[PDB]
Amino acid sequence: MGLPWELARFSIVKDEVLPHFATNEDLDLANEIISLFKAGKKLGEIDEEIEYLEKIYDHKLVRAFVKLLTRLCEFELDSPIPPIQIRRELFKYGPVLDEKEREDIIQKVSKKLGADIMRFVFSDLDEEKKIIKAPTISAEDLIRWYNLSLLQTLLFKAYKLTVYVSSNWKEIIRRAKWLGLMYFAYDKPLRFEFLGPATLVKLTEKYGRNLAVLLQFIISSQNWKIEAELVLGKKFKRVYKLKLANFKELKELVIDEKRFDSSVEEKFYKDFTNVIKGWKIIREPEPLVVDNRVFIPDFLVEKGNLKVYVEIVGFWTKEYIKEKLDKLKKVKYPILILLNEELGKEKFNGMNVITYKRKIDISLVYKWLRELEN
Amino acid sequence: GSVYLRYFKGLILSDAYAPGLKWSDELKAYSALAFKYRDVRKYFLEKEIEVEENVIDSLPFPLIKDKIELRDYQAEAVKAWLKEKRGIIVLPTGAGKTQVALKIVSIMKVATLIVVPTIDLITQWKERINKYLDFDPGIIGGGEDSLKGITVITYDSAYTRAEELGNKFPLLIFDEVHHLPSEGYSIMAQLFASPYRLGLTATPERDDGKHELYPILVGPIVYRKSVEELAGKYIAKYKIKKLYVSLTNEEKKRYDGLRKKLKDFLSSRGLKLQNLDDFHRLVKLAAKDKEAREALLAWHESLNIAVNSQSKIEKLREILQEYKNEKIIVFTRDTQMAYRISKTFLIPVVTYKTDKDEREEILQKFRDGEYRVIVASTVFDEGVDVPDATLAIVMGGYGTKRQFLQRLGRILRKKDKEALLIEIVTKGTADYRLS
Ligand SMILES: [Cl-]
Ligand SMILES: [Cl-]
Ligand SMILES: [Cl-]
Ligand SMILES: [Cl-]
Ligand SMILES: [Cl-]
Ligand SMILES: [Cl-]
Ligand SMILES: [Cl-]
Ligand SMILES: [Cl-]
Ligand SMILES: [Cl-]
Ligand SMILES: [Mg+2]
Repeated sequence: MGLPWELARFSIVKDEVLPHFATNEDLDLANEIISLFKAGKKLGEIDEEIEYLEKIYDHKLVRAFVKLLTRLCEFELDSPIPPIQIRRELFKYGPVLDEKEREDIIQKVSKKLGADIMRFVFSDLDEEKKIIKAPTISAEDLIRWYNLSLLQTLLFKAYKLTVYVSSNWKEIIRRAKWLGLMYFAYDKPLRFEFLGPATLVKLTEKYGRNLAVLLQFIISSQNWKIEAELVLGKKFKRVYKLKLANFKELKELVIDEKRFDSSVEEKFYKDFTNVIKGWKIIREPEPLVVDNRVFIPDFLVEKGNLKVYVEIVGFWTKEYIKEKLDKLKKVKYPILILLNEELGKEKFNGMNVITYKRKIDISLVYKWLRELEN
Repeated sequence: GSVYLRYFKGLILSDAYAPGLKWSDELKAYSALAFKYRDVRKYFLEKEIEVEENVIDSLPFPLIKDKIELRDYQAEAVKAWLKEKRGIIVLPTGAGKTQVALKIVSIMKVATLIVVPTIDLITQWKERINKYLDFDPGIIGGGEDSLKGITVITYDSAYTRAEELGNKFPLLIFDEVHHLPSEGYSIMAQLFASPYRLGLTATPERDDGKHELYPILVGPIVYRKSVEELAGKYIAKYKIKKLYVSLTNEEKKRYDGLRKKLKDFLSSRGLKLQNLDDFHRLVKLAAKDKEAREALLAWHESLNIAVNSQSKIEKLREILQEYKNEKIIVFTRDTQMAYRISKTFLIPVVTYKTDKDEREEILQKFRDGEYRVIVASTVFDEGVDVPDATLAIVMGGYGTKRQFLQRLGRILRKKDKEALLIEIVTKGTADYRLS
């Protein structure tokens, strides 16, 4: 998620949003909190041990460090039996004031429910979860990982995220495509204008979690620049610029391996090359540039003198596909769009668009090609 | 002379000049808003001018049974108000303002209009009047329109209907009277002729400072008690008792060791830690001096030992053994202590982070009596919505926060014939209340 918005830390000057990143000045604080996470300690013990740190230091930062450090811990497996039934049937024995009668109540309740009750009686409650493996993080890295999480937390409110290209642009779109992002490429300066989670009204949650995976690659580059437009307020909305370039104090620690999978573009390639022989299928064709808008198709297919381009689109909105196709009227070719019905709110229908559910139904692409080959 | 004094559409009119009256060309009289009635009548009487007045066309006072028995701070408030019969009574929430008011109503025996700010306070006042006065009152507000010798009405409809009702009720009771200086309502107050006014509030002061208008619109404050005052030894209705315990031998070792570390540091830098400005200095230095941080850590850690000493659990066992038959709630500040106490005695625990489903289950299984005892934390949870307990046992705390005192006043005001608050404190440890 990044961080809860209650812990977001930023200031607005004029029309710009400046994030309050952690710096070396926060190393002391980071070390003293890192020392508090030791194996065999309860999270609620740590909540009480930091209390004085919330008097000395910025408590939005103190809380973020703890919520990040807990995210790197291993806790015990959940209890066999839901712990609230452990306490209803243990606390029904009133207050026990004799030590011997207590042990017997315990064993009586442990035989009825078949578990070690004391080990699990409060296991469903954050305050009582005991740490088994402590995180390995360094003070520098936590600061680094805080800052990347704060950046992500703020980009979740972005209407638009303009990414400017140094080196690996062809490597960026790949990930953006494998993540299904919504974007427009341009060329005045070569840049990608990703639409941000404020575009979506529906599945922002799932969109943002992938946009953030794209940051990881961007900021690994030698030269990068992003300008986000952020939207704040419910009924009077104003837009703010977040401008950020070549900031080296970022680091991801979310592995998030196996989230951006090219299941759909690859299967389609197999199915089309096998079932269609009349067309030649070129993959990752050179992008086209029409009056300084870049169009990066997924496939070019040709039969003799007919040439048509295929783009697959992961997320979408009514206003996005309308904009994409409007801009595609000026590309001077036939172009076939393949939309995912699950990643939309409106179940779209167009003269050049084929929806797909979990894979592309090659039946329909074959059908589509001849119904205008004539 | 023979001055005529007559009510008219929210004004008082007069043959003759009285201070605060001003001549009306439109009306051909000396006039002012009807609320000046009491004062100009008294101006004329005290100068032996015969006052022929048709001002108050009062509803008949209804038939009542007085079922009210007052605590004694409640009656001094009645005695205060009665001297001038124009004033505000400031009592905290739950100190029973309503019953002081209804007692006044029964003493005065004049038609009474009670002005409240919300629809829930209509139905509430309606209920209290049935119980404590045995009269189903008139209600104007929410869409109901009945008018009787005693009537409950919204501020909005009192303002709307002021010229019609301004002369019908001699007694005028403004609940939540801090609303009265607001823009619409202040002219409502001035349109009534009602010579007798009682305002009730726990929050007399306003951020716009318009409580300066009270003497004009309702009367000044004539009686005020804080919850702190009303939680005195001799005034409250529950006993407050401190039972003292000693630290463990190991606790005393650690506690004293921490105190020495802290004291030596402070002395090594010419710092002190006597008041809360001293604290701010130490916190300030702790941002950038490691040794100051560890000192402030010693302070916290030693305080934690004293507050959460295992000897308090041992004492708690003795208390729960002495009161096998009473309904006990144990309070802590820390959540971790609440879990120690729940594990040690197998009693339900409630913290601020308990799911609202279970939290509702626990307190109800408590009020029904399946749970004779529970423990609860108070950091980040108001002692609010809690049922009646005969016995409160407070383990730790940086004193008692005002709401806490207020909250516990409500849980034990219900409690019984006389209930008891026990606080467990440790003996040798230093006083940590910093001024
Ligand atoms: Cl329970
Ligand atoms: Cl917007
Ligand atoms: Cl494109
Ligand atoms: Cl007249
Ligand atoms: Cl008078
Ligand atoms: Cl209204
Ligand atoms: Cl009391
Ligand atoms: Cl709980
Ligand atoms: Cl001691
Ligand atoms: Mg009241």
